[PDB]
Order: sequence, then structure tokens, then C-alpha cells
Amino acid sequence: IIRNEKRMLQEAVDAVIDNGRRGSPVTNPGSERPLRSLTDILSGKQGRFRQNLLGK
Amino acid sequence: YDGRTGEPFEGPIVVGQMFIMKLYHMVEDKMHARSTGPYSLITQQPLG
Repeated sequence: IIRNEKRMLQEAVDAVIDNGRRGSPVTNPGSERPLRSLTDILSGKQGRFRQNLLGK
Repeated sequence: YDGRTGEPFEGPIVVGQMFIMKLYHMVEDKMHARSTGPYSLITQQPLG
């Protein structure tokens, strides 16, 4: 049980950082769109560096 | 001729009936300008 939850810790935690760079991404319960994590806000064409700070 | 002057035009100009249409986009709607409005809750940027 220990290894089970102790590992679920690493997967959840790392999911809050980059969701989907390791294993299938986690989405809102029962629906579709994968939760946008920290690293998911930075990268991408709409990243805050672009859609907000390099143009607004 | 020229309704402004009354003198004709050096060359001839084709004319006559044609079918045209006023498209959806009308400045009456699209045209806009703001001064200080609401801002995106996250960052204080304005709204498209």
C-alpha cells in the first residue's frame, strides 16, 4: 500500500508541474480537456510570455 | 458627362445594370474604440 500511494505522490506532484510529459495526461474527472499545469502555462504559442508579456 | 462640371469625358465609359450585394460585415457593428475598460482577471490586460 505504501509503494502504491508513495508512487501516486510522485505522479500527482509531477502532474501539477508538467501534466502529460510523462504518461497519459490527467483531465477533469469524466470529461475531456487536460488540466493546464505550471509548465503548461509557460510553453505553447499562448504561453504567458507571448499572449501576455510579448504582446497584449 | 460630368455632373460636377458638365464637360464630357475624353474617353467612353461602360455602364448599365449589375447585380451587387451588401455583405454581412458592416462598420456599424465592427468599428470600436475604448478608453479604460474591464481587464482579464488573471493579468490586467484588456479584452479582445
